[PDB]
Amino acid sequence: CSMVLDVAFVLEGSDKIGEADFNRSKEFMEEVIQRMDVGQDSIHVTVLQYSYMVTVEYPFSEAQSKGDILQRVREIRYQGGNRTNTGLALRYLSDHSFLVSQGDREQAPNLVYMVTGNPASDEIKRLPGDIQVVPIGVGPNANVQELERIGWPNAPILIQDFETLPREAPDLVLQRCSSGEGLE
Ligand SMILES: [Ca+2]
Repeated sequence: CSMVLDVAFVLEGSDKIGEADFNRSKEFMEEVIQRMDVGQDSIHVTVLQYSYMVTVEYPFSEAQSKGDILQRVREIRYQGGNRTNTGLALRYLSDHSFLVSQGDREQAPNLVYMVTGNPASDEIKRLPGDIQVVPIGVGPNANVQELERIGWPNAPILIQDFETLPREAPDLVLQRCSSGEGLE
């Protein structure tokens, strides 16, 4: 995927995810960022981790070089929160992450890859259409219909488990990134 795109990665870092699976989410995300043409004139990356609260791990406003992002990604500490505050994470995207004041490029399309393995603990609202969310529902505990609603028009990328996530999802994520749509 090589394009002007403001990509958000939203990783659930809840206790229900656990550090191991979150590290797999990180590794998936790293792989995606690695595959993506991340650069100042191309793909911009914001990284959010959420559980109880949302951490902007990397805002769009910070240096948009693959190296800087990937290194901050490696530095992302699993928060292990007791909630899956997906709605809050989504609100961060709409009301923070994708604000021009936070480094969002107004003319760049907005794409969110939200890795979640659990139902939202909180109220979820489908984001304004200008923020495209591709929910990555990982594991059997993903609330798929919730993800479908959050995701619309994007079909959730359903991954059987977090072990498979870094293996299978990057391809799907980058396909989605490049084409603007999910497969079939
Ligand atoms: Ca944008």
